[PDB]
Amino acid sequence: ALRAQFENSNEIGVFSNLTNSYALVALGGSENFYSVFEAELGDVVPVVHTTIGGTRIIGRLTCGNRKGLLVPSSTTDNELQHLRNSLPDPVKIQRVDERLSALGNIVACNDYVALVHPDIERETEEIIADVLDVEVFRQTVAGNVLTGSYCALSNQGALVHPRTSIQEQDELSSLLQVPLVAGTINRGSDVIGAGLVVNDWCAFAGLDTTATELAVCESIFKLQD
Amino acid sequence: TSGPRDNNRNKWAKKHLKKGKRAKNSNFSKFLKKK
Amino acid sequence: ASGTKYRMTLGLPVQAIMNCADNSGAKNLYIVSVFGTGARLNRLPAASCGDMVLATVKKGKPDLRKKIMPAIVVRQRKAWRRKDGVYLYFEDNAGVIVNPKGEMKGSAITGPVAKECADLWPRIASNAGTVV
Amino acid sequence: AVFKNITPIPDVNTFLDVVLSRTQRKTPTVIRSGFKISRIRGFYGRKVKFTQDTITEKLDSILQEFPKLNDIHPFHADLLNILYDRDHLKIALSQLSTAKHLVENVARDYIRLLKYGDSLYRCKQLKRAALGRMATIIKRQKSSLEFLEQVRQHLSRLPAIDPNTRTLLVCGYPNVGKSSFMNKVTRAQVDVQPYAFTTKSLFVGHFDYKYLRWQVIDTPGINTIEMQSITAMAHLRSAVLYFMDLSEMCGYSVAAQVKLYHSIKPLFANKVTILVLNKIDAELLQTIIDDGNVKVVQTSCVQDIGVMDVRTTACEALLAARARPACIPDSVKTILARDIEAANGGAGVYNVELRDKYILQDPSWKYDRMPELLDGKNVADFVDPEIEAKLLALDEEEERLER
Amino acid sequence: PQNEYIEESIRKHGRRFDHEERKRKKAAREAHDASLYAQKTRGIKAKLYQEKRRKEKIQMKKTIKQHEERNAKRMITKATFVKYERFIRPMALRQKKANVTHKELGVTMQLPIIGVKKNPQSPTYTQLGVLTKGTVIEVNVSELGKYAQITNNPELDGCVNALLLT
Amino acid sequence: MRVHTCYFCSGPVYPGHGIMFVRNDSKVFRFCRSKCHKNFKMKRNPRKVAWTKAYRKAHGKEMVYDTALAVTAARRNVPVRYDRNVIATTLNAMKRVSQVHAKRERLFYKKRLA
Amino acid sequence: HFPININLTENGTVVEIRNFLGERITRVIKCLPGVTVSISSAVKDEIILEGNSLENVSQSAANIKQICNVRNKDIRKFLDGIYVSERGNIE
Amino acid sequence: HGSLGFLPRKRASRQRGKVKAFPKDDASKPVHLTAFLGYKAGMTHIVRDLDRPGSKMHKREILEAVTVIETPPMVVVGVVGYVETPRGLRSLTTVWAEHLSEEVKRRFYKNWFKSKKKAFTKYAKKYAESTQSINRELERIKKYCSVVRVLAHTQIRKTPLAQKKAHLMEIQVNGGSVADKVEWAREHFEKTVDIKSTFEQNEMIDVIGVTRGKGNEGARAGNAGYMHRTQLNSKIYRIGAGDDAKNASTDFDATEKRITPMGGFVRYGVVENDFVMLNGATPGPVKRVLTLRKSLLTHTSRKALEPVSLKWIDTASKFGHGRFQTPAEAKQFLGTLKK
RNA sequence: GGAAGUCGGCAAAAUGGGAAUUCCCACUGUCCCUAUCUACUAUCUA
RNA sequence: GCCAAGCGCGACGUUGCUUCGGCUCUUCCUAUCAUACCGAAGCAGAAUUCGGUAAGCGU
RNA sequence: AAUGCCGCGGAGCUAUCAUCUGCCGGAUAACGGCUGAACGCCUCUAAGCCAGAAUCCGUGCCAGAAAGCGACGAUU
RNA sequence: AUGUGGAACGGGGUAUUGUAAGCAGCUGCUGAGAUUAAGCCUUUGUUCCCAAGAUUUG
Repeated sequence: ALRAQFENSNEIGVFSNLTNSYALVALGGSENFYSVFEAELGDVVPVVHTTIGGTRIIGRLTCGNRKGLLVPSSTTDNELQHLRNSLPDPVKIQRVDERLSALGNIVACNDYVALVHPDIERETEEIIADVLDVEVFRQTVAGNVLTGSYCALSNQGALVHPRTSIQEQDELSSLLQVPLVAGTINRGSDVIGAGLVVNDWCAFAGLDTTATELAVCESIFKLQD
Repeated sequence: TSGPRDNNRNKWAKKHLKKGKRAKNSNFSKFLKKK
Repeated sequence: ASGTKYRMTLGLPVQAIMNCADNSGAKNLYIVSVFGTGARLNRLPAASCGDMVLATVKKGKPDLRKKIMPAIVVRQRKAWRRKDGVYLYFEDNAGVIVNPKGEMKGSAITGPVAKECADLWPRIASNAGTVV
Repeated sequence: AVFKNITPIPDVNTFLDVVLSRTQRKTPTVIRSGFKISRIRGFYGRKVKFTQDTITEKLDSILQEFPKLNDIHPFHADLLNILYDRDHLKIALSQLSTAKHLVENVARDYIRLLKYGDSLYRCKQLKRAALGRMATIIKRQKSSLEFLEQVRQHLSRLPAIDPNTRTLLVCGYPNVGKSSFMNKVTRAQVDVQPYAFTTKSLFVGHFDYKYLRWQVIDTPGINTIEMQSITAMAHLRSAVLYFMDLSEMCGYSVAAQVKLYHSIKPLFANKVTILVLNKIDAELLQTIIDDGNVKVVQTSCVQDIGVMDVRTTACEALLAARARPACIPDSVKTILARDIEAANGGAGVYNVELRDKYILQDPSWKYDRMPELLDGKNVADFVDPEIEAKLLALDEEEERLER
Repeated sequence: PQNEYIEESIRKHGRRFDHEERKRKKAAREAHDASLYAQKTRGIKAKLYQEKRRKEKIQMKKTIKQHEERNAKRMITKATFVKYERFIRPMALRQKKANVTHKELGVTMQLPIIGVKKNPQSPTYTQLGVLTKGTVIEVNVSELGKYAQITNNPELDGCVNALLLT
Repeated sequence: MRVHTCYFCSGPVYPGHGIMFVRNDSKVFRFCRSKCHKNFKMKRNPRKVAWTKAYRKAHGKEMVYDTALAVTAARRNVPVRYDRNVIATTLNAMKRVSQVHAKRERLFYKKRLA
Repeated sequence: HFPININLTENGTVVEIRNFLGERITRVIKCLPGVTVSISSAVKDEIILEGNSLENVSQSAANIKQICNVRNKDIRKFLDGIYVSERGNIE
Repeated sequence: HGSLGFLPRKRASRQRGKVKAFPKDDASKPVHLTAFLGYKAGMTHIVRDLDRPGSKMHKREILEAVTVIETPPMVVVGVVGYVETPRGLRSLTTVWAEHLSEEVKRRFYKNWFKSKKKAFTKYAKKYAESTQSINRELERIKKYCSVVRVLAHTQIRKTPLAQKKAHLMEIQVNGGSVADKVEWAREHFEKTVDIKSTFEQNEMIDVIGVTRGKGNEGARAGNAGYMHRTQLNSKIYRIGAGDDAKNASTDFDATEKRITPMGGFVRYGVVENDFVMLNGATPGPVKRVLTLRKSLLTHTSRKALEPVSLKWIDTASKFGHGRFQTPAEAKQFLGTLKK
């Protein structure tokens, strides 16, 4: 796990998106944030200096995994084409005409199993299954419909609200077929998806994340070795 | 913050002028001038 | 606040009652003061999308009411021009209850989220469902 | 107390000069005799009230800035009493409070007297009398200002110890190597000199161990310095790390050091005690070991060995007392942009080009743009990879239809 | 930091390279600085320097002298003490406690005003108990009753300061 | 750079021109002019308004469809790799489609007049 | 903490000072006529100003010192700066 | 009240905005002009990529309103030499070209129709018979005068304006020695200087002119309008060519089209000659003569230095609510009309 | 936006309403912050 | 009161307790709240305190 | 049908309800110094000289003397 | 004071409104018709107009 910060904002998950085959970073801002991701993933997966819908919240506006990526319908055509040139061919890119454009905020997906918004459209779910090639579950995280923001989901670990019950924790972990931990990030910031981005071999947390939280995510994610 | 008549700011404006900034401007004039 | 905010048309002056868009239980927000108002003579302070103002919960839970405390406007009735040139206006004047740090007291919001508000406040964008 | 934040307290003459200068520069200073008696009385009253407000505000700020000894923590209160004679400090604060009340009472009487002002000379005499009486009161409370200024400077320079968190007290024989161990363990580097009780005041050093913050607080060798060390160890949730000179190079015999440790055991009670044998490489010890609480850890002061082991043991004692596979790439298993941008134009002056970071087959294609919309139709949104063959097949179909 | 942290850095890093010479230059040129100040300055701040410098000269002259010796509407507008009361005696101007200095003892003790003996301005003012210069008033002397004559202007001074008739 | 279609007039909406309106259902209405925007505000039905494209479509006054050159345009949500020759062919394809679409624009009007 | 980088141009009549207190502003000073600036290799971080006019040389030293001035910082603790060490003759 | 830097508050004495300050003359720079005269046709709005480092909208599209001024090439008909005196600059002498067109000659008469067209007849005669006097005057200019200003008049005939008087003005010839300026002026007599030679689309110029009169208005009342203004820091977004049909067409748009909006500019007509597109507004209404000058001081701000790459230039009918850039695609969308 | 105007819902629009001068609801160019139109006045001429 | 350089006073020091009233407006003054720059202080940094120049610009 | 009523409505006007633009040189005050006497030392000052405030004066912008002026064109 | 001259109209472009009268069986002729410079653009269209009166000026 690494501590990174976008400008003076510790919610690197909002301003950037991380997957197991590519990295997404904002556009036109501080070059330090892009360099931080490049130093850890430049020689592994391509990093795309892009913006969505003319916004710096691409992390919470876009949802996708190592195979495919989804952007809201409000994404401009020039932004859509720029993503395709930067991203490699084996990474599918698809637009989503959804009532909730915050795909990253409403869907928490790993490479294999995805948890989506309870009110997500059927057509959106079909597109997710087609492009992401993942099993789509329509449930909620800690009683809050924004699964993509209140749950940080990876292949070997997941993080949710600290307020979830033990039985809800165990049910979610069993459904997600992954170990899961109820905790907080960024010294009490309960929005783990906004304050934490993790791939299958590396994790990136906000600069305000406590050492205890950093030790916890490293242990559950088993990325020490 | 100081205004446009700030003596230190006028010093810094000269330092921009005494480099390629005014330069880029000179040959840019020379191009259309030799046209 | 993160990043500079472009100027946009003001349509939420003081003395305005506006709809409260989160799930914290508040219903009506009453604007009392606006942050970042200069000394303009005989000018009513006004609010726009993404601007933080002192709001009082008119309707909602008795406990969170009686707190003149900052609220971020998320939807504005008055038409405003984005720098791309297009004009936008929302049917309702919607705001979100937020702490001075920049984190929404509620857990979820209802209705579309103005993009200018979303980029300004990362926590709001994190808690946003539909950013239009 | 340690929070400081108290505004500087000037001398009696300086305080009077500031008050008078503020009064003259703020209140109007032109009252001609031609003005009505009510205007003359009002002008004198405003000047008297403004001077009273300035004096009262300065006194109130000093009183509020001064920490409350009674409300402070027992360790802070004891340290303040030992180092600054809390009884004298309380007396000085009471004297200033009495002076502030006297000044306010004098101002009220003068304002009431000026309410019935008869002539400009009478008003001027009354206003001058009020200011002089206030100045005399401030000048009378002179030594208190100097005492408060010295107290404020000492409080500001005092360490910001945190007894609530886990701490490791380092007290014992002077120059027993505890300061050297604390300096090595923490970022703080307490000066070590051959003079006895060189570190007169306590030095606190924060350290991290097993994701826990420990405040290593060094104390003077056991005087005012010794009294401060005893007071700090009296009320502080911490583990004692008494250092006994095994080599006796510090100038105190092993029996003397153990006797001092046994005497100080009353303060070390209900805490994890460590009988660190300093200068190991360089009877009483048996009794200390037999005490049970005292852990025997050898730390070679001359060889600088064993300090880490002692710190780890002390920290442990204090803690005891208180199908989803990963597609990890081979490269992951096995100039930066920020440097490039800074060398190119710097932050905010260089334009990063996204064309270079593209997977286009031809570099010319990546560097060349394409028409977004043409003839009212978006070429970007209506040009497909199969359009190359589609257009040719379409043209043939149109030709066949025409023929 | 802790305690004398600049001193530790001064001990461990040193004082400013030219601090000694700059302080020497400042002291040397202070004479020209003071002289230029005394002529350039105007207004109150000049007058404060006028009075302060005169005081310094006087003390400096004495110190050398000791050094040589060592080598070798109907109302009353005046302060009063309490038909016949036709005029009004305001409470604020009315005063009950007298600061009277003893002559032989040379001490100032604050005594209650027993009464007014005689006001030289007017026997009507005497009857009204008007406190003015020359007015002799009786005060209790048990803690030291005896009369005392007012040696100031109470209505101008704000305090009734007198001398005992002893 | 997308030239959108007005909701009401179904006409070409260019940058700057007209207004964009977002509904609580996140659905976006783009209007080419004030006349169309106000007509949406009084909620008049486009097919029932005499001058709208929707009226001219579902009243027999305009063609159901034209597969001119077997393809005219489509909303492509899958981005395509750039190719100079492909971007060339579509541009020639676009004018050929427009010319043929113009050709049917004339015969059909002759058919309706007949 | 921060090394002070000094560059000499046209035999030293202009001295460019960079990385003072970590600041990114390049302080450029042009010496008075008749003054040449050199960096002596005998002693590290040492600048030699030799010339004919004592007025020009001493003024050049004063200008360089005043340019590298500490502002808003405790001079008691911040010792950063450039100061004249010796004043003598070439022979 | 407003700024006292404009308190004269009176009608401008001049219809054409007079240049009051010229850029400082430099001998090192070779010889070049510093000002040009155009006619305000109107404005449109465009979409441009925002290549502004550090800006919130870096690498994004923005909509900018841009004023279009038609600038047909001017004819250099004469030269003026200026001598520095302890009382200011003095016009020592003036030399005109042999042939002056009817456009500039109309400037010398209030009633050109009743006139005998006698202007410059003897000057033309003396020029043809003996050039020694012309050579002598030119030698005086290059020997005594320190400043050289060419007399240039706009070819208003090309513009779609009923006015037939040419706006003759002076342009300071900055660069090189006084002799070099004199040589440049002599070689350019009777010739045309195109605005492409003066401006190169990547400099931010000062546009000066008389604001539109707002009539009488009611700090005392009086005239509020028709005043001489000097807008600073106005970037040339595009110097189009009248002959080229790709002038309005960008590289991201293709769609061969002309800058003139469909139906023509409102109350100006159609632009057929070289035009200049400037960011933002300019003083004065349409069909008013506008003077453009090089910036007196070098300001190398990031906005003043960034390049411009146009994407799409709106040419919809500004009359009414235009919604069709060219009649071709207007016919393509609209069902075929009975006409 | 909706009484933030002013000592104040004066005048308008609402229809004004409800409840005990006050409160609630509604309403409006009173106000932010003015803008546009019309006739007359005003102007010049006999 | 004690001293008390000095010329019986006697300076600085020292003892003694103690109708008016306010909106807009125009300018102007600096006896400056902010903005700009300096000086001092246990001023580490940050936030200050005090003191200068200063009415350009706001309040 | 005193402009009967309603919807839309160009053109014009208009809106921080819309959009553009808003500049450079020296000279100083406080203050920091350089050389340097007075006063065989010393000293920012006396004669001299640098650094230095949103200050000052210019530049730029607005007006143009309706009793300031220049060059040029043609000549009843 | 005879010209890419000017003015009246007229055509076209362009805009606004919303499918006209009339005919036939809500539909079609009909996004037709009306208005369009009055401070919109353009004109190889038609017709007409002017190669003057008065005043002052060395």
